Amino acid sequence: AGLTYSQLMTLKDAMLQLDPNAKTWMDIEGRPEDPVEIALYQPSSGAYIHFFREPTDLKQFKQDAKYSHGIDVTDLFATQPGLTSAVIDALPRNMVITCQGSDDIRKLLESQGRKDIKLIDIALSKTDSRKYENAVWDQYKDLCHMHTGVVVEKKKRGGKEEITPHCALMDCIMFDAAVSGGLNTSVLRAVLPRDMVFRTSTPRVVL
Ligand SMILES: [Mg+2]
Ligand SMILES: [Zn+2]
Repeated sequence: AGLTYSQLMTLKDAMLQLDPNAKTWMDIEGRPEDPVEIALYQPSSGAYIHFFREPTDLKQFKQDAKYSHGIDVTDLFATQPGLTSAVIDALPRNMVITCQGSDDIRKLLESQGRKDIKLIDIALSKTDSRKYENAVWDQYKDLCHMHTGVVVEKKKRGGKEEITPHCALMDCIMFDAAVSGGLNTSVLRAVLPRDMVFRTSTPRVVL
């Protein structure tokens, strides 16, 4: 039980908001065979696709949560099943996608039968990739609250050290800002409706 026919048609029309000739970044959290967060981003217009997926392998998810995304698995229980395959299905033919480390992105697209999509492998160094990390999280903190856990990294002299969690959306933004040499001035806008990315949406708080 994935997307209904009405959801698929809404997704198809929403994909027209993407400029197939403009630069499109993409990044994922989790392994390509079991992703939990997916983001596509067109900095020219600010349009972005952002959604989540419940993991199949809970054991590997715990490790990815500790060393990468810090997502609580219980926050993914209300995600829309089949949305990953549906979004990749609706991507324009022969689309060019930019990403930092295209290997895992390629495996994901190929598993969905999308070998027509051309990938541009950006190879930013570790220090260059995070040069705008603090600024992007500060400006776009409201766009993703899914990274609640403490993410750690091993240091060569013993013990762990907390790092900023990795977000597939903040990655697209901060990597594009590093390559562009400055943060984009466009106002970001979600392509996917909110009732499509989550099956149950919490209503706005009445104060
Ligand atoms: Mg990546
Ligand atoms: Zn995120």
